[PDB]
Amino acid sequence: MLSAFQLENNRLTRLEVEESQPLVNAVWIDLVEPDDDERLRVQSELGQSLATRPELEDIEASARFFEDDDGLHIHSFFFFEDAEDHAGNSTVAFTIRDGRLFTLRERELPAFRLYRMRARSQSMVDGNAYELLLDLFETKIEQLADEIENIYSDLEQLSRVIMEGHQGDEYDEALSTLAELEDIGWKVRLCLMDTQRALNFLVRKARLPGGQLEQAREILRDIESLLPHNESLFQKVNFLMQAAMGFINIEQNRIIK
Amino acid sequence: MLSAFQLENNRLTRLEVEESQPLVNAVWIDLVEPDDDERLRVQSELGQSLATRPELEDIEASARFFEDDDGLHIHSFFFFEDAEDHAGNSTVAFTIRDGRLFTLRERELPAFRLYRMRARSQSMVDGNAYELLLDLFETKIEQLADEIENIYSDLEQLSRVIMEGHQGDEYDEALSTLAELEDIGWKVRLCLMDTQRALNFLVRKARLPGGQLEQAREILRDIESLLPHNESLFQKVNFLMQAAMGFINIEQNRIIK
Amino acid sequence: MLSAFQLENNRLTRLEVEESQPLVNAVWIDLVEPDDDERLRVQSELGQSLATRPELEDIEASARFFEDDDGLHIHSFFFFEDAEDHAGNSTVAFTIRDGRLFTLRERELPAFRLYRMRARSQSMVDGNAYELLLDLFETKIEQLADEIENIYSDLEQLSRVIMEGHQGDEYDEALSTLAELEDIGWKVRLCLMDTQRALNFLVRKARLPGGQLEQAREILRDIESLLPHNESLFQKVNFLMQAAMGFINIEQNRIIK
Amino acid sequence: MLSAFQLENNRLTRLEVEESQPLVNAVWIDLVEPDDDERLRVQSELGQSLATRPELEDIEASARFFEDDDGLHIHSFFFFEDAEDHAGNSTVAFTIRDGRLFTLRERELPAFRLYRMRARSQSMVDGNAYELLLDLFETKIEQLADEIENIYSDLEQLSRVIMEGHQGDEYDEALSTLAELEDIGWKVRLCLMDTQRALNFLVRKARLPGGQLEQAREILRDIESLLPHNESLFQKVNFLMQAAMGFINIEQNRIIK
Amino acid sequence: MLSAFQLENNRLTRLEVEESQPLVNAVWIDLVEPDDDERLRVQSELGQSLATRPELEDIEASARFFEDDDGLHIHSFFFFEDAEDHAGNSTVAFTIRDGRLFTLRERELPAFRLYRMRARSQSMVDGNAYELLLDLFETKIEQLADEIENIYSDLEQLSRVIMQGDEYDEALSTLAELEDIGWKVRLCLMDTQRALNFLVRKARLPGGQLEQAREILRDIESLLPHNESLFQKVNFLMQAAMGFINIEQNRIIK
Ligand SMILES: [Mg+2]
Ligand SMILES: [Mg+2]
Ligand SMILES: [Mg+2]
Ligand SMILES: [Mg+2]
Ligand SMILES: [Mg+2]
Ligand SMILES: [Mg+2]
Repeated sequence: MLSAFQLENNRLTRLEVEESQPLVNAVWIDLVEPDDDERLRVQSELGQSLATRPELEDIEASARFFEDDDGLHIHSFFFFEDAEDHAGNSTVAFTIRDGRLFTLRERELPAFRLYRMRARSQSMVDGNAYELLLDLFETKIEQLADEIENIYSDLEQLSRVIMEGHQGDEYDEALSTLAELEDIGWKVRLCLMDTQRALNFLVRKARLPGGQLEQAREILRDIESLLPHNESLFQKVNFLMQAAMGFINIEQNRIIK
Repeated sequence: MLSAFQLENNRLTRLEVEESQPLVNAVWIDLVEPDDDERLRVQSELGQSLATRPELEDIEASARFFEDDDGLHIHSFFFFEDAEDHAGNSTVAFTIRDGRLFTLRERELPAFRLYRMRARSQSMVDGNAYELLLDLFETKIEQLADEIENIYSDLEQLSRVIMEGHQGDEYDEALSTLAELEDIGWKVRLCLMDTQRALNFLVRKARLPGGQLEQAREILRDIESLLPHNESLFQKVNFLMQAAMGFINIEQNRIIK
Repeated sequence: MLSAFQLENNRLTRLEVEESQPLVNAVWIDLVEPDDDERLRVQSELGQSLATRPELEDIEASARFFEDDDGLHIHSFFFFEDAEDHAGNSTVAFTIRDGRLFTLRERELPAFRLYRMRARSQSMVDGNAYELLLDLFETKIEQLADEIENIYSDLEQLSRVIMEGHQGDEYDEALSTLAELEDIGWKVRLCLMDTQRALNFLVRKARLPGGQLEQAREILRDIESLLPHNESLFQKVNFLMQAAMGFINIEQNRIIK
Repeated sequence: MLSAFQLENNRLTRLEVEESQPLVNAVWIDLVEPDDDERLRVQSELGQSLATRPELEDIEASARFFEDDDGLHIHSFFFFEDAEDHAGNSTVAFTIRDGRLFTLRERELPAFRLYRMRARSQSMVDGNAYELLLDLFETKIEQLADEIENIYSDLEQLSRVIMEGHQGDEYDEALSTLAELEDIGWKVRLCLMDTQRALNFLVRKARLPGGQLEQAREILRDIESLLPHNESLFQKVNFLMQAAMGFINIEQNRIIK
Repeated sequence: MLSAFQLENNRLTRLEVEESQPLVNAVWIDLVEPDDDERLRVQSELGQSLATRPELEDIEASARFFEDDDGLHIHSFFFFEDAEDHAGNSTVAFTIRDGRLFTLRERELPAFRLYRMRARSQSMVDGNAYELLLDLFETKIEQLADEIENIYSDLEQLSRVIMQGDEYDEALSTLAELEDIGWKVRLCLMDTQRALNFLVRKARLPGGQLEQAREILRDIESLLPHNESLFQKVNFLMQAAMGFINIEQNRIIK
């Protein structure tokens, strides 16, 4: 799946690619699960080699944040929910070269789907690959903050089930919920920590235009403010786990009598 | 619910608003669950758009602490107890523009009720929106310190109940109490951490008059001194939880014999 | 209970007060649970208002370490054991004004009782309110170190009971002891952390004579050296708790067979 | 087992040693479980004493990272899996002297086997003992990152077994798996922490050619980026352990009824 | 028990003290559980008052690392095993005054026995009280590292045991014994670290000694993390075992 976009008065406009062949006009090429036809197309029409599937699995800093003849690379985790409502992080490879952004990903993602909806009716400022990459990160952070906001309200409800329920039915269900919330928080944190590394890397490496620099700093400031929330949930979740076991042991004593 | 206040020799005096229409004389406009009539009134009489309900839910730094054409914004958690004695944090949107403070909130709050009682018979110093915002924060911290002081004495009593035990139904009751105290501490900490971000933001952003700057620093110094107390209570609470489970297991062994 | 002391060749000498009325000659006035007669006496004979009972309950920094027209104030936790051998921390309000020290406290305290015994036959160096305040702190630290030393030996003995006992009688008793030791350590730590704040405050605030400054630094160095011991005991205590539960579960399995 | 290598246009080429005796041409001598014949050979043909078996067991810094008349020594843990699929760390003694690298090890190791396979068809840059040592470390890190990547996917699967399963068969198996994953992470961390010390030592000690210095820094940057992942897995593992016990206690209550 | 040593070409040689009375020639006086005769002897023959029994119990920095008219004092924990193989830390009072080292201790200790064995047949470098004190510390650290090395291999074996029986009472006991050793090893390290930081700032240590002290500090910095790593493992194993016991209990009930 190849989509391509070009700039028209600081507005991202979707190029037609199946028909209008010239990719050279694009500022952003976005690949989703691309076949070897789409990869070869990008290879010949632009200069661009793209990361292979197994190289997006690598977690080492030097494998994720680096510069080479193929440009500036940032591999970042993006958060999503699979078909059965289970959280995950999918790695996305960002590459910037000759003022163009390339995004390569294994799947559809809510930050991208959201950015693209908005991009249809919203001007960029400086209008360049770096602003665009940071815009995708801004959107990612906005969505992680929503996730956290939801863990809070779910944990609030679940806290009351744990104080007020005693049946076994309500309690199997409670530990499962707790475990699902821990997992989301955990994945959210991986997502934040990685974005944070990525942004620190760019601040030191790219000659980011000054408008971009402030933007990146704003994003770093948001991450600094969400991480503590993450840690706060893990304390609550662990405490609730402990309390439940307490209630189960008390119940068991009742039963034995 | 719209209340408005004005200054008379550095004393906050309540304006009559249902009758005396001129709001322009007010230094502080305080809205509680305002209908669209009250919002429109503020909009036309002063320049002021106010945050919507869903924007007070956003927890990201950039959504809470920011400057724009509508002024300087600080969204801060305030602590309260709902009808059934369950702790919570309610977000309050502070806005300062043209030397006036606007507070927008979802509910009545004890810090506000307390500040207002005192404001009746107590002079301000410099007499301005920034002092006023910091006064509300001073008051908030004073109350969070009281909360913590109370968790201490409650935990002290509950500690003794747990050493006797010697179980039914003194022990169901003991874990419930523990769990209520953990939750208050937890919510107190969120409240402190957020006030701390807000105050760090203001120290860097507003041209705070020097009298205000010291005031802000004093409040930050207090938060620095309360956070450790918070962390201390979690250690105790977690240990007590562990001990109780110990006593329950010992009891269970007795029963089985 | 009002006692007063005066200096005679750098020696603190108890000046009889029921008879010899002139309090002006005293360097140190020490009140324990003073009635309104003793408070009024200090108020009229010296310039001195004294903190009320509820103000000694406040735990925020600005309520404990501050300067005002009534002088320099330090409120510090002191460690003690109540009638039923339960550890506690009692707040003592220190005030220095016009070269005189005022101590106000709710109860007898072992540091004070000890300092006073020694003061009968021991010269001070510079002979002033600040030295005197730091001497009381030195004594406090000496006693907290003794507490910790004792938690170690008690925990050593209890460690052996936990490996070698199996009866239920010996194990109720073991968890209780553990819980008692955790509580002492916990209260010791609060006592240290607070003294540490107090001393940091003085180092920056009072024009401490240079002999006093070194003294304060020595005390801070001691606290830096006791805090780690405190943290070490919590690890042990927690581990022992876990082991005991292990033994109880093993025992329970034996019983069921 | 003695292997030796020499440089030919920055390409490591395996010398024949059973036949072609001259070892003086080698840049790298690699010993695996060497007999006293192979040790004596290295001793006489080059100047080189080699660490004894018990000296590779010493874990203090001064025993692992040091310079002496026999050259520059680095003893580093390398990760492996024994015959029964149990993780372990084997110490390898690196020595550099007169532009030659000596590696002494107790066993075959996957980093070495991998480096050697690649070395057959891949040019070095500067072509020296220090580059070579850092290449082996680069390889080691690449493999530790693979390990961590695998703990993640295994923990992902195991997380779902723990939420969905009730049978005892699936749960014995689940704790065992958890315990195996904890042990790998644990050993991976020891391996990283030690490599980190080693590289910090070299950065301060060897006159590393500038191309090597950047290489070492790149490796340090990767370790800084993997350690947090390690800590993240322990939190998950510990939580899952707790949850499982919860489910077992719930099951036990069912059984008793 | 009074032993005394003197220097002969940078070699520590044991003086005869029951017979050859002159103590003034000694560089190192080592007392173990000394009676008031041996204390008075040191008091009169040299200038030296020695710490009392209860003052070696004090754990406050100011009670352990300090300078006064009786010289430079360092009280440090040393690791040992009592008669029933139970780990402990015994405080040793080091005092340096007029180029002489005094050690006062409650008991025999393996670092001291080891140092003395070696001191027979091994030259010192600069040959002074400060080198001698640091040599005793070097030896102490060498032994703590051995302890940790052993907790590792024991924990490795015990890990496998933990993956019906009488084997499980035994396993928790072993775990608890290993936790205790690690714990005591840490106390020993943390204290030595405080002592060495104190000396670096306080004594006019000759430059050869300064590097020596820094080497020792570097070793401690490298052992402490190992200590913390073992507690994580030990705590986890404890948790796992309880898991297995609960699973077993469920089997039984069925
Ligand atoms: Mg890889
Ligand atoms: Mg949102
Ligand atoms: Mg636990
Ligand atoms: Mg208060
Ligand atoms: Mg050794
Ligand atoms: Mg003492």
